[PDB]
Amino acid sequence: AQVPSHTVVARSMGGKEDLIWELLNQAQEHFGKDKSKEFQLFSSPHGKDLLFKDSAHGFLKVPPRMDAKMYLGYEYVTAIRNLREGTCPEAPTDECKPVKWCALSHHERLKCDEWSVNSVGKIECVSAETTEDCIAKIMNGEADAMSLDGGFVYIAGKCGLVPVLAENYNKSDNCEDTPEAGYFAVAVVKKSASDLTWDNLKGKKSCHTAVGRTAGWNIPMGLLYNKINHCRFDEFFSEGCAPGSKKDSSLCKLCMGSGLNLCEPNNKEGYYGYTGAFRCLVEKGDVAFVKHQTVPQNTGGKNPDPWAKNLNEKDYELLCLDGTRKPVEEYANCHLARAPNHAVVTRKDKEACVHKILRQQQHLFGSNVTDCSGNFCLFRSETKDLLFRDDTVCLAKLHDRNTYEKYLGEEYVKAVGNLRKCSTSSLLEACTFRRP
Amino acid sequence: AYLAPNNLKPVVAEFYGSKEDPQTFYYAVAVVKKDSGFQMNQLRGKKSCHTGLGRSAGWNIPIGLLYCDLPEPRKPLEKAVANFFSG
Amino acid sequence: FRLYWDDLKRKLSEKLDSTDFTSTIKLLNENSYVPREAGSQKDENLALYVENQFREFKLSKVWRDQHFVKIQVKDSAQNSVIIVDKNGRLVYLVENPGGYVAYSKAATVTGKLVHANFGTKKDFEDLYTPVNGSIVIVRAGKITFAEKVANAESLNAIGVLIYMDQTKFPIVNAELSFFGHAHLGTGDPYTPGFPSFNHTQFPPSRSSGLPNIPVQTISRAAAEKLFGNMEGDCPSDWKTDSTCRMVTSESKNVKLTVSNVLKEIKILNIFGVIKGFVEPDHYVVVGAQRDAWGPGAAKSGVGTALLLKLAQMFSDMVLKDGFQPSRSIIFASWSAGDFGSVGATEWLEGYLSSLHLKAFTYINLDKAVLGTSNFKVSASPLLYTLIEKTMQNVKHPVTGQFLYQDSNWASKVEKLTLDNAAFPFLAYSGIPAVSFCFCEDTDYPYLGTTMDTYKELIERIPELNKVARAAAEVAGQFVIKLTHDVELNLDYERYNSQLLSFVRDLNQYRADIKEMGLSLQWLYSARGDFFRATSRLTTDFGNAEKTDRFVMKKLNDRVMRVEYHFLSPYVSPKESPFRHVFWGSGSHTLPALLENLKLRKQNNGAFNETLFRNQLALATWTIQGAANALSGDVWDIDNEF
Amino acid sequence: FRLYWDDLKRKLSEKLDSTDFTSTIKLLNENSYVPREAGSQKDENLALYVENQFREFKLSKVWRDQHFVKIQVKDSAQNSVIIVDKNGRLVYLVENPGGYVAYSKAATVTGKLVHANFGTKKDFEDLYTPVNGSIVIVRAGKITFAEKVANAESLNAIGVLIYMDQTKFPIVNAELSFFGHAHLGTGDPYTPGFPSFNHTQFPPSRSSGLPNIPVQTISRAAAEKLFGNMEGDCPSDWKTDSTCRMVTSESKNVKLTVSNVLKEIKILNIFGVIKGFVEPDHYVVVGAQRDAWGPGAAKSGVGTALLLKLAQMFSDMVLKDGFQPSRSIIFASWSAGDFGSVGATEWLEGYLSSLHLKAFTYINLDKAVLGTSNFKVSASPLLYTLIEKTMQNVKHPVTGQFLYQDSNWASKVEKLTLDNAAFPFLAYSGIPAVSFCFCEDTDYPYLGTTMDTYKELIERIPELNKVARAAAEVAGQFVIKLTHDVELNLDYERYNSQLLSFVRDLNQYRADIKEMGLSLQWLYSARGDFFRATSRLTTDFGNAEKTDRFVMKKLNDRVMRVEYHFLSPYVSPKESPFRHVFWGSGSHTLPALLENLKLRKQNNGAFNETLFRNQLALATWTIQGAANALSGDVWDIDNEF
Ligand SMILES: *[C@@H]1O[C@H](CO)[C@@H](O[C@@H]2O[C@H](CO)[C@@H](O)[C@H](O)[C@H]2NC(C)=O)[C@H](O)[C@H]1NC(C)=O
Ligand SMILES: *[C@@H]1O[C@H](CO)[C@@H](O[C@@H]2O[C@H](CO)[C@@H](O)[C@H](O)[C@H]2NC(C)=O)[C@H](O)[C@H]1NC(C)=O
Ligand SMILES: *[C@@H]1O[C@H](CO)[C@@H](O[C@@H]2O[C@H](CO)[C@@H](O)[C@H](O)[C@H]2NC(C)=O)[C@H](O)[C@H]1NC(C)=O
Ligand SMILES: *[C@@H]1O[C@H](CO)[C@@H](O[C@@H]2O[C@H](CO)[C@@H](O)[C@H](O)[C@H]2NC(C)=O)[C@H](O)[C@H]1NC(C)=O
Ligand SMILES: *[C@@H]1O[C@H](CO)[C@@H](O[C@@H]2O[C@H](CO)[C@@H](O)[C@H](O)[C@H]2NC(C)=O)[C@H](O)[C@H]1NC(C)=O
Ligand SMILES: *[C@@H]1O[C@H](CO)[C@@H](O)[C@H](O)[C@H]1NC(C)=O
Ligand SMILES: *[C@@H]1O[C@H](CO)[C@@H](O)[C@H](O)[C@H]1NC(C)=O
Ligand SMILES: *[C@@H]1O[C@H](CO)[C@@H](O)[C@H](O)[C@H]1NC(C)=O
Ligand SMILES: [Ca+2]
Ligand SMILES: [Ca+2]
Ligand SMILES: [Fe+3]
Repeated sequence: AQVPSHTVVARSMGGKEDLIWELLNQAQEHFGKDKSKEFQLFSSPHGKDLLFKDSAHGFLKVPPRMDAKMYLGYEYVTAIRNLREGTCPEAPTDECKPVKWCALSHHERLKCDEWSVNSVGKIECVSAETTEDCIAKIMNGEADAMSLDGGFVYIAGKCGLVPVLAENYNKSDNCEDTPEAGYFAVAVVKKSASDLTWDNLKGKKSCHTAVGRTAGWNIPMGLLYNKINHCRFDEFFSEGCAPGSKKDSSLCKLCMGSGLNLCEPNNKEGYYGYTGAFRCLVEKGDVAFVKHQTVPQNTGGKNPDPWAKNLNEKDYELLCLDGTRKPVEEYANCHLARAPNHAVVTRKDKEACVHKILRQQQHLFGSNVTDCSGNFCLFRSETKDLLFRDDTVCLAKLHDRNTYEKYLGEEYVKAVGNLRKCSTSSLLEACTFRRP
Repeated sequence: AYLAPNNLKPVVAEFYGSKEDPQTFYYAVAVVKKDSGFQMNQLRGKKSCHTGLGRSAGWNIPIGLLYCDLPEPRKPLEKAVANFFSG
Repeated sequence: FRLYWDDLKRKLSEKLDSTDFTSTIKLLNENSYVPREAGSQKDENLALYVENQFREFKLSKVWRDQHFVKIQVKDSAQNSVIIVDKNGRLVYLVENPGGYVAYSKAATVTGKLVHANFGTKKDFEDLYTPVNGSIVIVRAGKITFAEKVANAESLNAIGVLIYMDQTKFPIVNAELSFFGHAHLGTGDPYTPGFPSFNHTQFPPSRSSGLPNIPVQTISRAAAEKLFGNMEGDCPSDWKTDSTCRMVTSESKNVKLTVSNVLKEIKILNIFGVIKGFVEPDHYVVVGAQRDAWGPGAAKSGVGTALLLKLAQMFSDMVLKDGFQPSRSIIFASWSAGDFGSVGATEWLEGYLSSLHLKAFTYINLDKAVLGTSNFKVSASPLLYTLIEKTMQNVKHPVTGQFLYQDSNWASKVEKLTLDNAAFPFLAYSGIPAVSFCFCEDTDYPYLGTTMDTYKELIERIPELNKVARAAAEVAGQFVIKLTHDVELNLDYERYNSQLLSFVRDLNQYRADIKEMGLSLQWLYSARGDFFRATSRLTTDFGNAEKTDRFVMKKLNDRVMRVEYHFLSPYVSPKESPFRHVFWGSGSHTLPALLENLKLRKQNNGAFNETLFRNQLALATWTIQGAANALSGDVWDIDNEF
Repeated sequence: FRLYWDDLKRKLSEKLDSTDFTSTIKLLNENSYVPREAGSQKDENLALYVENQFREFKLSKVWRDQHFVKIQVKDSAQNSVIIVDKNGRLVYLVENPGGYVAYSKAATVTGKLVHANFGTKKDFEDLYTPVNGSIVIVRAGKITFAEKVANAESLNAIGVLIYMDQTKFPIVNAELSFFGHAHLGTGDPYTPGFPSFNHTQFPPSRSSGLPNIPVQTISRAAAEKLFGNMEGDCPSDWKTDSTCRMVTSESKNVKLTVSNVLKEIKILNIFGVIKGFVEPDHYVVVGAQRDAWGPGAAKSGVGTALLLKLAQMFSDMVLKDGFQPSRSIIFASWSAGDFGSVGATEWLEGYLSSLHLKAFTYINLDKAVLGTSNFKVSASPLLYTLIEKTMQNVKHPVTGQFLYQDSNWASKVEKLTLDNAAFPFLAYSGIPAVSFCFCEDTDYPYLGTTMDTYKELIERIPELNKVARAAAEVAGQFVIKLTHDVELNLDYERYNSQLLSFVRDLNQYRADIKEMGLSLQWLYSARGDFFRATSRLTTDFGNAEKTDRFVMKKLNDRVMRVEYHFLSPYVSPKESPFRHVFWGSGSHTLPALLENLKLRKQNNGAFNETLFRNQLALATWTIQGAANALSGDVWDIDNEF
């Protein structure tokens, strides 16, 4: 079998990490690979394998997100734990243990617990606070599956998770078998600011869904990465609201949640998501980056919220990439790029059980259930997109395409790959240290 | 190491190949004398040399491969390993 | 040298193959001990016998305990049931019963008699003739005597007569008379909540679970003469004879005299502890009844026998073979368990502060051998996984097959009834408890009975040594499996299915709860928080070190107090003692919340709505409170804000 | 390197010599925060200020907590006290009070007025004119407002007016108006026993400690106009003016209108914990009030100031100087302590299961600085020896002499009154608690008052930085002395003198107890068993090893639960919450047993005898029960047999 490297350990709180890495780095550059004939770091005459291996040839920094349980991987931790305890598992494939779905930040937990009781017991809820913690919680084993957009299905695909089911966003008599081509990503501006152009967005206020999402982050900032040639985007825009950013940027200086819940990438922030970014555009923004169906859901008096009842579907307008100004009703003229649908991800060994429990579960609580208040609906939520996106008709079966690079398609994977050197999420770094 | 109350954490790993291609993993192998005349199935009751209790390529991979062939009781581990090997 | 599990069950089996239970069961039916009521002389002779045995086995400590209770015994005058004609000149006697009902009110009554098949509240609902101002007759079964007398008292009857019929109880003799008690709830009733020592100086109190009506057990041949005068055929749904009739004829009516006196007696509980080697003050209590009204070979003989032989086995393993338990073991002999288990209740109410969070399991040896067919177990769910492993390692006495034959046995487990001795350990004090019986499909035909001897037990069951050997193997494997390891084998995740079943049973009535303006959803979130608490504790067992002792003690304390935190704080322990929300009595428990909610849909108006709001608030915050206590510290608790 | 005690008090003194309390006390009296009622906007601004401070000091965890309570606020209509003549044509107004009484009943009444000096029950006993059907007036002092209104309600008065006189309260202004609450007992009254979250969904309940009569605070110059119409001179034993008179004249009588509304508001408690290094989950709570009706510089300013500066000091010692506490420390900021301390009571009733046997000390910073003369401390006796050592190490602010000047200070310590914030921590939850004040011989003249500002505080006390420095040194030396060592400094032998004083006070009445047929001697033997228990525990500290941790933990647990075992199990926690037998309210406590026994000798017949037998039984077995729990295991207990 293969094993991870030997490692230098340290304490969890007192550390100190930077001083060990400073010392071993400056030792590495002078004494490690035969730079000085006088002293050797990797050999000694009287004893061998002292203080280090003899077969080692250099040091690598462990990223700050990766702890021991992520360092060893899931298979090796399961091997050492079942070897130490001594179980030697049987695995009958008939029964299946219930699925530990992962939720986040108390607006997902209420609807998740209600779904755990409305189901007979097959679904149980374990939660986190940000989605990067919940992906790691799927990796370690405390969780089983969740629903992510393609920007995080890319990251969890790097960490070693596969997608099982996809979400359809168009109604049909046969939606469960028919694969969907994906939704569109648009930017929305107002009629009052008719001077705005895709050629010139500099110093204008931008509204994003969250850091790392497809229609909010990857598709716009990839094109802007081709134009600006800067990694930083707080310089091109004056202000804006992009949840999940660092606190020091102006991209958190326009957001609205308070206090200490500012730019938290969850439902505690008012400007999080698609609809929250639309509130960023209505209240304080100049441009928003959302999906193409954001304006018809929120406008027309469909939200019972006070901010959205007075909004009209006509006066907003969504701009193309050439510089033409074209209205909302035809999205097919003005789209930046095709974005793939949201998917349900899980580990490899729980692939079949999440498949069976979710198809069996969506037949009972799915889209045919009318009289939603007074009963339970899995997909219908209170306008905040809880556990799923509110326009999800059904979950399409994926056969022959269960891999992040297969499911996400070539153009979007290349589009994220042009933004590969620029992303600052620590979890992608921690999942990319594994690769030699 | 990372169990309570120790609560340690890995901070600096190391690579084993050339500096062109750093290799983080390494391979676990089982080295024997020539022409001893036994495969992995005929391993029972032979004298064994382990590199340490709990280490990766010496204990966990060799015991974990042949582990479910031992007779009950499996607990504690090194007792039944001590019966499987003749010294 | 050290002893692991698979050596240790082998050592126990090598001990059980040697011993002989039959000679001890015949010894406890000797002419020296054969009547032993509570406080009689022969009961103290058996007590000194058991104590000298506990000294001869060389246990680590042996101590007795005595306190003075009040029971009810027969008077020198005789109680009788006797037919009175309307003419009044001529009076015909039926019979003079040998047996009596404890804690019945000493009085004499006359009246018209009504058959009342079992006295179940549904059964009382479906009567033809109204019940009031009359004397009911019932058949013994399906519920305790006290619930029969309590229900017929609630419908304002005058008296209760109790018999045994052909179909439920097939026996040869029809003149057989028997014994019972009619105290709802357990314990000595004249000290409720506080113990019956001389330190309390005996203040005037009186429990609420005492009836006001005269009760009497009659024989079957007595019931024949009453059935000869009555009329109207029994319904065919009742599994009964052709003999029974509904109501008395217009001319004749019955007369019941009952004369009993309140005798104050002395009670001896006798205890013996084996110490532990790591944590000596945590322990597990094993106990069995010692007295019975008749000879009592089936009721209190096999319990005392399995107790003594288990003491010889465990003391033999500790002194010679090298078994070193990590935590102590208390063996106990309770007397006066026939009057509603007063030995255990006075022990618990006496020494509650001393065993608060120290004791953690009661294992009942009482009534371990009745039949040879089935295996019926009743426990708190913290023991459930434990019991399942034992059922995969114990071979049945008749056939060689294992006991784990049904993979859905957890859905058929019934709760602990009030007559069981482990119910004050579970409901009142919050200690997990287990009681198991080799029960036949029909119950044993004579428990509180004069004919219960050894010979009739050995014509019921052909061979007894292998059966009682199997029961001793189960209980000994419980005690070893608890106290051999550094990890307690209490499985706390079984409450998740109980809470799931409850919240599902409230989810059927979400429409009515929506009509009152109440939301149900906070109780959903409470059940969720209990799941996240138990899952976090399981991952804390995952990340802990098994050999270190200090990090395992902090995690075993939370497992020991997961039962205590279900005891509802908001009720008084003197007024309503059985205060466990899942298994208790009163208005605060969860089936009283469901049973209070079911009355709204019928629109009668016999339910109160403010009581339902208050029960939903306190039950919601009790489940939420245990869930917050189990999951870490204070600052790790995440409410909304 | 390691830090022992005599280095560590030196480090604390080096920290206190640097800081400046005066600027923070002036900051909490700024125009941004100067009115802050419970639930007002400025209270939430101060709350966010304290929370951002607790983040800037880099504490180990900072978390807030919010829940919705019901308080009573002024209506838009104005309440008034107004003289009505018998003629009725002409009506003269006295005054329109600025201040109001919380939880008074909103009503209007007329009637004849009677002076009722303090409303003490002895004071009510010695009235000349009978009290019923009338309006009493009292002077503020010697007891809480709620006990005044409760006593005058028990003698069936109609209304209560409360003022401040010359002699007790010497001030310049006579137009000064003030604030109070009239809830007997503590906590939010509309949720008794269960917490006020949204998880309970707000069921309809109502506490028993609410009056039915209208109460009002009036000014001194208002009381002058009432005294101008009355007649008959006050008795000379009353320390009072020449102005006061007894009853109203025959012609005129007063009219009181009070109009208040029940406003439902939001409450924020704000918490911050420093972790521990050995046993992180045992902790000690330090808290202080945050709101007040007026400006409140003396009432809630110095508490919040000492809280913030102690947080900076202990976080500064932990992060830099290397202080490593063995067990955690919680800092707390309670709001709405002006309405009878609802922040602490909702925190305790909410999270009771989570801090059951975990928290072990409350240290009150509230009202720490009033005067500069004396030092008045009130605590549970487990802290007494602790306090004595602190009084030998803290130098007085004015003179250089130490605080330990009286070697018999333990006989002058008064119990905790109901208005103190540590009383729900002591009586209800069973956690030891301490509250200390630099109190002048006469009390501070204006607490719940509009004139309480900073400037008037700094004309009362000439220099304030050294005084508040001394108070911060005392509290910090408490916290260090608890959490620096492996041995808790709770001294459990102080209960021996309390039990000795009680049994002596019953030994005066041994003749009457002999007349009822009761023996007293079992209570003698109970007190003896408590002495043998504490002596055995002290010799167990003698034979233990100080460096080993497992043998010291088993001995620290018994010290932590010696307070919990005095909480009487036999009463309901919802009906009577304050259930500590020494310091509680109700019929189960020990001074209610003595006060019930004193009525027999007078031969009135207003006492019940069965209640006395029952109280003697339960109190005897409570003391005996704690004594058996403290002394080892079950089998080491020696009753007679
Ligand atoms: C969205 O779905 C609708 C209805 O499901 C699609 O309408 C189709 O219209 C053609 C017209 O010739 C029919 O033959 C098909 O049967 C319809 N259904 C499907 C599933 O194709 C519509 O084309 C879809 N639009 C998008 C953008 O996906
Ligand atoms: C303990 O309580 C018992 C029960 O009241 C007392 O025993 C009784 O004492 C009276 C005294 O004349 C006797 O007439 C009774 O027969 C006794 N009862 C029994 C059951 O024997 C006893 O005296 C009390 N005190 C002690 C020290 O045991
Ligand atoms: C209605 O509910 C209450 C309790 O939920 C029952 O009795 C009341 O209980 C309170 C609190 O203990 C006490 O004030 C009295 O005991 C009762 N109050 C009354 C009668 O005003 C009551 O039995 C229930 N049922 C009905 C029909 O009122
Ligand atoms: C918790 O309950 C309180 C009630 O005390 C809710 O607060 C009030 O809600 C009503 C209706 O939503 C409105 O009057 C105000 O929003 C609140 N009033 C006051 C005076 O605060 C609160 O919304 C509840 N919280 C949750 C999360 O349900
Ligand atoms: C006598 O003492 C009792 C206190 O124990 C008072 O009332 C009794 O209280 C108990 C409490 O459980 C009730 O069960 C009884 O029913 C009450 N007695 C009656 C007669 O109802 C009582 O106030 C005291 N005083 C008098 C004069 O009886
Ligand atoms: C729609 O949902 C209902 C809900 O029970 C189910 O009976 C039905 O089969 C579903 N129809 C389809 C086409 O899935
Ligand atoms: C009780 O029964 C008697 C006769 O059996 C009858 O007269 C009476 O009406 C009944 N009680 C009520 C309340 O109806
Ligand atoms: C209460 O006082 C009134 C005078 O207002 C008097 O008439 C009455 O007699 C008093 N009550 C009693 C019980 O005497
Ligand atoms: Ca009792
Ligand atoms: Ca409350
Ligand atoms: Fe998306």
